[PDB]
Amino acid sequence: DIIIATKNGKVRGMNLTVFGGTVTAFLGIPYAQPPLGRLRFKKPQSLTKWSDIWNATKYANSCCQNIDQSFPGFHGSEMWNPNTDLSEDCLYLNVWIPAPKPKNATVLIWIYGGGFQTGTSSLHVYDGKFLARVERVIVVSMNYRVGALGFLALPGNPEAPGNMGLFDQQLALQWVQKNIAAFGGNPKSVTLFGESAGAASVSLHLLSPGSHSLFTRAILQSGSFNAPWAVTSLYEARNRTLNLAKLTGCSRENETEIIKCLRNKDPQEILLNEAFVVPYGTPLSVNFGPTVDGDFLTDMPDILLELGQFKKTQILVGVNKDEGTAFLVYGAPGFSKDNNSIITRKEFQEGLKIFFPGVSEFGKESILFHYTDWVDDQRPENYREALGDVVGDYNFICPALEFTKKFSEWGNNAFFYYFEHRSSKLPWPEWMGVMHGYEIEFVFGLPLERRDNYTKAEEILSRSIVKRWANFAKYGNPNETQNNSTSWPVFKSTEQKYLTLNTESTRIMTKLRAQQCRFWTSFFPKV
Amino acid sequence: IIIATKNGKVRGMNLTVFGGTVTAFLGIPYAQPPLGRLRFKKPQSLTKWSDIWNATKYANSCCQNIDQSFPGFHGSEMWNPNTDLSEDCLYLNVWIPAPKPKNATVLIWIYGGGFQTGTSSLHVYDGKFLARVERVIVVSMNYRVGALGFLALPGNPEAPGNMGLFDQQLALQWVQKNIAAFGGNPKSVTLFGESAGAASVSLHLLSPGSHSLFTRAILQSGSFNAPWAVTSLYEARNRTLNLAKLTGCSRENETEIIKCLRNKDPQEILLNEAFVVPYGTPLSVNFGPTVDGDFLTDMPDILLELGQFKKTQILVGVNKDEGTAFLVYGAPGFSKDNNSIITRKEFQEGLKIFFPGVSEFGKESILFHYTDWVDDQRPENYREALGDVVGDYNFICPALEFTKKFSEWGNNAFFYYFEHRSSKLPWPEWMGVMHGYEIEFVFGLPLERRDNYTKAEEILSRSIVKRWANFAKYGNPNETQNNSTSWPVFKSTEQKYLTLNTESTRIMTKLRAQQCRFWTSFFPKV
Ligand SMILES: *[C@@H]1O[C@H](CO[C@@H]2O[C@@H](C)[C@@H](O)[C@@H](O)[C@@H]2O)[C@@H](O[C@@H]2O[C@H](CO)[C@@H](O)[C@H](O)[C@H]2NC(C)=O)[C@H](O)[C@H]1NC(C)=O
Ligand SMILES: *[C@@H]1O[C@H](CO[C@H]2O[C@@H](C)[C@@H](O)[C@@H](O)[C@@H]2O)[C@@H](O[C@@H]2O[C@H](CO)[C@@H](O)[C@H](O)[C@H]2NC(C)=O)[C@H](O)[C@H]1NC(C)=O
Ligand SMILES: *[C@@H]1O[C@H](CO[C@H]2O[C@@H](C)[C@@H](O)[C@@H](O)[C@@H]2O)[C@@H](O[C@@H]2O[C@H](CO)[C@@H](O)[C@H](O)[C@H]2NC(C)=O)[C@H](O)[C@H]1NC(C)=O
Ligand SMILES: *[C@@H]1O[C@H](CO[C@H]2O[C@@H](C)[C@@H](O)[C@@H](O)[C@@H]2O)[C@@H](O[C@@H]2O[C@H](CO)[C@@H](O)[C@H](O)[C@H]2NC(C)=O)[C@H](O)[C@H]1NC(C)=O
Ligand SMILES: *[C@@H]1O[C@H](CO[C@H]2O[C@@H](C)[C@@H](O)[C@@H](O)[C@@H]2O)[C@@H](O[C@@H]2O[C@H](CO)[C@@H](O)[C@H](O)[C@H]2NC(C)=O)[C@H](O)[C@H]1NC(C)=O
Ligand SMILES: *[C@@H]1O[C@H](CO)[C@@H](O[C@@H]2O[C@H](CO)[C@@H](O)[C@H](O)[C@H]2NC(C)=O)[C@H](O)[C@H]1NC(C)=O
Ligand SMILES: *[C@@H]1O[C@H](CO)[C@@H](O[C@H]2O[C@H](CO)[C@@H](O)[C@H](O)[C@H]2NC(C)=O)[C@H](O)[C@H]1NC(C)=O
Ligand SMILES: *[C@H]1O[C@H](CO)[C@@H](O[C@@H]2O[C@H](CO)[C@@H](O)[C@H](O)[C@H]2NC(C)=O)[C@H](O)[C@H]1NC(C)=O
Ligand SMILES: *[C@@H]1O[C@H](CO[C@@H]2O[C@@H](C)[C@@H](O)[C@@H](O)[C@@H]2O)[C@@H](O)[C@H](O)[C@H]1NC(C)=O
Ligand SMILES: *[C@@H]1O[C@H](CO)[C@@H](O)[C@H](O)[C@H]1NC(C)=O
Ligand SMILES: *[C@@H]1O[C@H](CO)[C@@H](O)[C@H](O)[C@H]1NC(C)=O
Ligand SMILES: *[C@@H]1O[C@H](CO)[C@@H](O)[C@H](O)[C@H]1NC(C)=O
Ligand SMILES: *[C@@H]1O[C@H](CO)[C@@H](O)[C@H](O)[C@H]1NC(C)=O
Ligand SMILES: *[C@H]1O[C@H](CO)[C@@H](O)[C@H](O)[C@H]1NC(C)=O
Ligand SMILES: *[C@H]1O[C@H](CO)[C@@H](O)[C@H](O)[C@H]1NC(C)=O
Ligand SMILES: [Cl-]
Ligand SMILES: [Cl-]
Ligand SMILES: [Cl-]
Ligand SMILES: [Cl-]
Ligand SMILES: [Cl-]
Repeated sequence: DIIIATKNGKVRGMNLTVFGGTVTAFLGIPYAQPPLGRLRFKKPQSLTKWSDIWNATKYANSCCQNIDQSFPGFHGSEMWNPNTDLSEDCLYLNVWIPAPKPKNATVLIWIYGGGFQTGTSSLHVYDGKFLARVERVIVVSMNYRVGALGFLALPGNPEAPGNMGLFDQQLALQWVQKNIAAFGGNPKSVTLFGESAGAASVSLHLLSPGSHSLFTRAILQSGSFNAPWAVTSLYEARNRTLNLAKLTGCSRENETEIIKCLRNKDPQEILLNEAFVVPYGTPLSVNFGPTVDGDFLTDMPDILLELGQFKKTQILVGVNKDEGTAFLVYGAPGFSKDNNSIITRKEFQEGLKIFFPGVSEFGKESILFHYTDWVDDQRPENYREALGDVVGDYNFICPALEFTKKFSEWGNNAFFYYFEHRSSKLPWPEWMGVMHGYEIEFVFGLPLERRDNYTKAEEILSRSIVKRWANFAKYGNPNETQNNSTSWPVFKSTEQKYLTLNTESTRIMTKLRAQQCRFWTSFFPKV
Repeated sequence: IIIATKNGKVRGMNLTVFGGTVTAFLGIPYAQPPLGRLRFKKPQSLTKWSDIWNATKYANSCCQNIDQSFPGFHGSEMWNPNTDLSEDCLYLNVWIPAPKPKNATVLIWIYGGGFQTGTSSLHVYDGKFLARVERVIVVSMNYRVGALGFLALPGNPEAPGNMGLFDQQLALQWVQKNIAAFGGNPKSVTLFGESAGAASVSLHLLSPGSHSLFTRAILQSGSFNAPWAVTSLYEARNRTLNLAKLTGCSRENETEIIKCLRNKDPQEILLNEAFVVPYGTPLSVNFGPTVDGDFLTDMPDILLELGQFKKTQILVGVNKDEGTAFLVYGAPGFSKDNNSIITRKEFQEGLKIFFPGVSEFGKESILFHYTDWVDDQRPENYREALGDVVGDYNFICPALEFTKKFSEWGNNAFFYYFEHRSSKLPWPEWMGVMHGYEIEFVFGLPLERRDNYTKAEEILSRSIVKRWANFAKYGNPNETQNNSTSWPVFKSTEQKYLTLNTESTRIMTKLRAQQCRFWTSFFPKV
């Protein structure tokens, strides 16, 4: 029998067959009291011992969230939708241990993304069994409250203070500290990693002192807190909370009466009103997300970073080549996943209105000008690809580069990557390229399964990315081998060297899209 | 020796140039003196004189303000007039090879000076070397500048505008009716000029009255589509009424304003021209060409797009550092006597001086486009960016635009880019290859070996002198020497041009295209 004794009771696990070996899996371990009833909108309360044996034998419920039904039956959009039942009772975590049991393994802890409104740790592409089997690490993931139930903010009021989902994550990190040694893990070798809003979450754990003692190193894939979508200002969050009360019939005089009212609404009557709390919303609007709660985050994050008040440790950071294209099919005129999406100069200007609703006409013109210095003005696809780059540069690439730059200047080793490979099984059209979220299966080893119709070069790439990630976790260095391997050099603010990742040639390059990012760092804020 | 003009007889003189002889006629009158009741009117054709005119000395230069910013400094005073000033100034010069030629091509020079200054008798416009070395006839003329040449009340023949342009046209007319008596071919005539003279040349390409008076055109550092080249009818009227206010000539109708301005001492007109525009820059053109309904029937850019101009070959070019000259006449931190290192805040202050009507957003976009440094460390970055802003906007990018549009009508265009800094240049090294300092090479001054030029400068000057004369004679700026690079036509697709310098003359494409894309496709939207 597969049984491990946690400090909240015993828990029973499960054996998995992975590449002629065994991976012991505990799926759905609870880490907090279910945020039901009077605990709705509050920080996670710690758990009390249970008598029996908890059966960590299946994935648990995913936290309440709206679903993406833009393309029913499409694997491209539905692979991100939750694959378990939805419930407010969702604060569970999973653990993958290599077999035979290790004596002191390094732990990788995964924070999924989803714009702080969607996501779940039980998706097929976050399966930690391959990492555990191939690299001998313990892999941990946790479900955390998303949407208004996770990030509703009446700042200073304990009944709904903001950043609950971030505290959800942090309490899972407290569990790993208190419990992972019992499974074979080293609490002193813990690496957080995550993608998109999960990468923004990872970078926020670097700033928050409460998290500092709970992990060793960080990996940020396609996200960081200085992204334009990551953090809501103190009082914009409160004003979206009030608009939600009004939208549900919960506008009261004192705040505790608003929260008391919101607690009697059904989850689905809250979810159906979240989209409306912001007046003109981009396809990248974070309705309810992190805020300066004065508890998890004591100041706006850009200030803490500039003043050097953050955890001093090594970071691995990177972005994909076409981060932006995924968002053009969700509201830009002339874009479909089913045609080649060739657009015109005015269809471009209307695309910019969708993504920059508050920017002036002079500002929207300067953007268009910076992205229209064609190398071949005969190329029809010019405007289709220019708009994807604008969305990609402004929202993901340039902030991640600027975060790495600023972080590197305080004396800790940073590494930057450019993921350039398109999946051979990607369900989306060609014109979208190396999309947001499509390095994850390569990081989690899914191409190592040959039963899965992957190309041999993709297995070699995935095997290489898996080794580099797990080595960065163990040693603070993302090396593959000492010989027959490109040395991945440190990102330094002068040279700004990064490593590209693809099947043809992994190269050391410099100053990724500097001419583009110079626009967003040095001209766009002045507009 | 004496030659018979259709209006009288003129006596010349013999010049010994490089062992040979050049026959010069300096100071032939081509129009009645625009005095008293002819002030502000178009030039009137001249009456015959019975005796002999002695065209043996440079004539009076037209009334104009003098640059006295740097007293005793050759770099500025070499552009000041070197004959006495007077409204009696409509004379011209003629240089002829010796022995007398047969049917020689004529090069007619039109000087610049912002339509405010200039004379044909400057040392750097000496046509004796051009005649000796290439056996061409060289003609230059004086034309009225300032308000005395370009005061405009549109529709009124007492002050119609463009009077200085008609001065030039009447000199071109003189050449058609007299250059044969001298040995020249009236049907082989090439206009060339620099700056305001180049812009003037390009305006003769548009005006129908001038079409039959020349064959080809050379445009050095200037063209009519430059921001400084043409005053709109509105600002021309606002500047004419301001001048009357400043001289006590504010009247109720136009005819009386002109009667009053005709009785003002020339210095009282000259010394008020500076105050007619409130927000001026070092490139301000107080009184210049306008849409007069006569010399220009429409706005020049409209004429250009529509193809209503003289179709012929053109030779067009610019220098590398066109903008520097103007940075020492207003921009803060700049001086001819130090290295003029400036800061980002001082760069923002220079922009305000050259773009006084532009929003802070627009001035920000200029700044941003010119600060993508190749080397972030070099302290000369902002000094080089400002002179590049002034040069690109005012000279380089208009001249490229002109050549593209002109050539698209089936005309052979040739574009050059002058990169040589004169070893004798009196201005500091940071100003580089300044506006106006290719003229010595076009006119053959470095061919005088007793002059402190370098050997390479003599070689370079001979190449340009040859290419220029060949373009006039044949329509192709080829050089006869075997080792010379072949000069291709400028066309809209490939946009090929020829660099000029001592080292090696290359052939390049799309000159400064990245900078000029700002000035054509984004700046008119701020
Ligand atoms: C705070 O937010 C309010 C939002 O009021 C709105 O009402 C909600 C119920 C929801 O329907 C939102 O989409 C609405 O925008 C801002 O209010 C603005 O001014 C009036 C006031 O009600 C509103 O009708 C306008 O639509 C809002 N303006 C815009 C441009 O949408 C308010 O400005 C925000 N800030 C502050 C300080 O209160
Ligand atoms: C050593 O192994 C290489 C594989 O490794 C490459 O891996 C990249 C991540 C990067 O670090 C790079 O510097 C490094 O060279 C083998 O080379 C490959 O060889 C096969 C043929 O067997 C080719 O089909 C592959 O395209 C090629 N991959 C390349 C060049 O990236 C090779 O087995 C071995 N080479 C030597 C010299 O020992
Ligand atoms: C332009 O105006 C001049 C003069 O303007 C005169 O207008 C009058 C109303 C009056 O206020 C007077 O003080 C002012 O000077 C005209 O010349 C004038 O012609 C009239 C004959 O009709 C004479 O009686 C005036 O003495 C004479 N004035 C002068 C100064 O000579 C002129 O005719 C007029 N022309 C046009 C086209 O408007
Ligand atoms: C058209 O001309 C008017 C008249 O302006 C004055 O400017 C002085 C320097 C001087 O030449 C004087 O003789 C002349 O009267 C211009 O008007 C001025 O505009 C500025 C704003 O830029 C105001 O501050 C002034 O008060 C105003 N003056 C007057 C008398 O109204 C006007 O700007 C000009 N327009 C154009 C497009 O050139
Ligand atoms: C070519 O240069 C010589 C002298 O070379 C330079 O020497 C410098 C110290 C300075 O004097 C500078 O002016 C000069 O250019 C010129 O010869 C001298 O010119 C001055 C007047 O400018 C006469 O007074 C001298 O007698 C004369 N000869 C000397 C000093 O030996 C010469 O004029 C010049 N040529 C041209 C065309 O500029
Ligand atoms: C990757 O690089 C690290 C160095 O950053 C290597 O680390 C050492 O690893 C061994 C275990 O094999 C330890 O016993 C040492 O104490 C480590 N030293 C340091 C300074 O980190 C690691 O072995 C390398 N891995 C590969 C596959 O080359
Ligand atoms: C697991 O590895 C850690 C080291 O990461 C071991 O801890 C020791 O070394 C730490 C730093 O290198 C220090 O904290 C201590 O020296 C020590 N840790 C203690 C005393 O808690 C840890 O013992 C290992 N556990 C095993 C091998 O079972
Ligand atoms: C799960 O699989 C593991 C390994 O495949 C089983 O446990 C091991 O079984 C092997 C062979 O029977 C023994 O040599 C090891 O000593 C066992 N390890 C431990 C820790 O017991 C285990 O029986 C399987 N679980 C089941 C069948 O429930
Ligand atoms: C967990 O499941 C228990 C029964 O499952 C089984 O019995 C044990 C002894 C093992 O043999 C296991 O493989 C079987 O599947 C329940 O009795 C128990 O109540 C469950 N736990 C909870 C918390 O409900
Ligand atoms: C130069 O001088 C005389 C002067 O009459 C002129 O006619 C002739 O061209 C020249 N003399 C020669 C060439 O002997
Ligand atoms: C014409 O020029 C000659 C040349 O010296 C001179 O002798 C003669 O007096 C001049 N005639 C005039 C000025 O009438
Ligand atoms: C030269 O002059 C003659 C004189 O009649 C004229 O016919 C001819 O057209 C002119 N041009 C050339 C190129 O000969
Ligand atoms: C250059 O000289 C000018 C005028 O004397 C002065 O205003 C400027 O500050 C000086 N700059 C430098 C760098 O010497
Ligand atoms: C494809 O998407 C929609 C049609 O469903 C349309 O708006 C768009 O123009 C199409 N693209 C084409 C025809 O290129
Ligand atoms: C250039 O001059 C004319 C014009 O084409 C021509 O007769 C001559 O052969 C050309 N010479 C060279 C070297 O191109
Ligand atoms: Cl996602
Ligand atoms: Cl395509
Ligand atoms: Cl000049
Ligand atoms: Cl003007
Ligand atoms: Cl007078």
